[PDB]
Amino acid sequence: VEERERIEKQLLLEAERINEIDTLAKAHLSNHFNKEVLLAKGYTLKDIMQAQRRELVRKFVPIEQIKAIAKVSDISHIDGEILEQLVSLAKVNIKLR
Amino acid sequence: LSINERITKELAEVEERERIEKQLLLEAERINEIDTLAKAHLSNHFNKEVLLAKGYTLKDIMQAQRRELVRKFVPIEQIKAIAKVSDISHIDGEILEQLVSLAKVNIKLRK
Amino acid sequence: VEERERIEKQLLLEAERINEIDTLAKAHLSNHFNKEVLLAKGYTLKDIMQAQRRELVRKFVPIEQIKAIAKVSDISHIDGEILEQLVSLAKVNIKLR
Amino acid sequence: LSINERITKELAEVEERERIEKQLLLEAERINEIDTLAKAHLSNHFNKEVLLAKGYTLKDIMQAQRRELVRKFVPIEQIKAIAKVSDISHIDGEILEQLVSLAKVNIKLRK
Amino acid sequence: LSINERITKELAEVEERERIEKQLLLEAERINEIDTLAKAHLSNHFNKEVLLAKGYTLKDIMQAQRRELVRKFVPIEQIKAIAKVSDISHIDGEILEQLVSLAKVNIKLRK
Amino acid sequence: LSINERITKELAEVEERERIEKQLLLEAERINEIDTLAKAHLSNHFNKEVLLAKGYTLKDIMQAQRRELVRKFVPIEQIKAIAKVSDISHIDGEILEQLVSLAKVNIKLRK
Repeated sequence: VEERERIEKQLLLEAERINEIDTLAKAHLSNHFNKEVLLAKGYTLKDIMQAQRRELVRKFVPIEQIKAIAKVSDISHIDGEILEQLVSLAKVNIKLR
Repeated sequence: LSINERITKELAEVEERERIEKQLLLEAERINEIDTLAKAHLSNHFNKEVLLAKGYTLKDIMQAQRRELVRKFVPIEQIKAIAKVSDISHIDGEILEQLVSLAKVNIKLRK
Repeated sequence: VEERERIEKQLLLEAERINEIDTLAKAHLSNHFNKEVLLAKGYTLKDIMQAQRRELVRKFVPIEQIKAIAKVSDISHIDGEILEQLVSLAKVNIKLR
Repeated sequence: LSINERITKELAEVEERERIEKQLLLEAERINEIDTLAKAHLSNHFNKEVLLAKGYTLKDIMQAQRRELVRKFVPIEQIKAIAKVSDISHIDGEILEQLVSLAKVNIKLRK
Repeated sequence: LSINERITKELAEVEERERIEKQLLLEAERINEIDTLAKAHLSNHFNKEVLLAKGYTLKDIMQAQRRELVRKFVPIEQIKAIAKVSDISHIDGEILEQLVSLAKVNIKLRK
Repeated sequence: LSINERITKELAEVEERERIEKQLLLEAERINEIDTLAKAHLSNHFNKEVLLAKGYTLKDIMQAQRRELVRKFVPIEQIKAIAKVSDISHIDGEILEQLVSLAKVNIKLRK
């Protein structure tokens, strides 16, 4: 049952990450990308989170840094470790902002 | 071995040689970019001649210049974000390539 | 895989040599012998590099050294490490120039 | 032709061997300098003549003279710190060259 | 693979791990010596905390402290004759170990 | 054998003797060129008479004269471009021929 306990630990970790991302995105980007309206438009939870992350990058991380770390100007398909780097860069930019 | 096999082998060999040629051009461009960045933004102590005299491989010279450019231009929080850590002691590689693209971005915005 | 690693090392070495040759040839000879226009005219990369080297010899290395060290006045067919000697002499000439 | 340039490479390698001959000559000069150090700072019993009579190789004579000079001039604290060990009996080599350099410095400052 | 081969492989593995452990302990003691020398003989501005904040590797901190200690204690003639040059900026290594040993005994004789 | 075997043998023997004669003429021209160069550009102490009295082979005389001519005319900026090191004390052959050709060019442009 400790396997399920650790699974629940990881669930709590990603839930906290999602909550933090949503809380900062609501105050930073817009309310058009709210979880409720995105779900109504028909996007899965992970798709909503990654779209919010990409918007956070496009807001805080300027497009030059975007293409610098993402190695491609379009964040449409860079998702993964590069996307995590970019969202941490967005966190850094808002920290220094 | 029929004619279709002969032609496809010949074209595959030609395309492989052309791809190797493109790789040579890309590596030449990388060398030019590293030399220009080292001459423009980094100190004379990190020159290829003195590094080779100290006994470092060419790739080691490239990654050392890249790391110095990242530390000079890329702020430490940006490093903690992209590299996911502060220390660039062993971060050399494609993450370092992203970080040096960031360094060139920083010099473009700094000019 | 270390065989392919050393092959890539040799690729890097020749790429660096091509870089040095190009960075001096563009500023020394002309824009007519640019890599793009030569490729459009239809010359392979090795042919382009050897033609540029021969032009470098014809610009810096004097004809007496061409007909004495390389034994032929025409650099059209002398290619090899004799061409290496000629381009080294051209490097010395441009260094003293 | 290809033969001309390959023979050029051959004689360039001969030229490198000539440089090896020069560095051999430089090593011989270092040998005579160590001999002068041994005469100036060590007992007559450690002379090359008596050591050869006892039957020791020339390199053995040089390393014995170097070890004795290090023990005489370089204090044992530096000796221990440098060799990472107190004993010099198995420290012949580049570390020994560094130690005899330190001994030369010690006699220079002593004078 | 016979019994003797098994025993020799096991013994070699054990000895290798023991040597690695000894190397770790030696690095520990080296970190000690750098820390104590920096605290006792060098200014607060060269502390590991502030140097790491400025963004220097641990090895860079160690060699910088060593070079500063050598300049502070070891005289310039001694430097010029040990390292064969006045500048210590490119003498990190075994010769740096020699200069820092000379400083270590210099402070002992100063006391 | 049919007569065609000698139609090639008879001609081969004559051609071999003709090539040997041409080689003898080439050697004579080489000796004449060495004599002229030694008389014109090198000191009297390097004359064939005094060198033979000191007991050196004719080929040794030729290579010594060539080496002295190379050192006198060809500067190090080409000696290290062809032989790759400055001195040619033990170096002669194809690089020596290239260097004496370069020295002939050098004296021609000097005049």
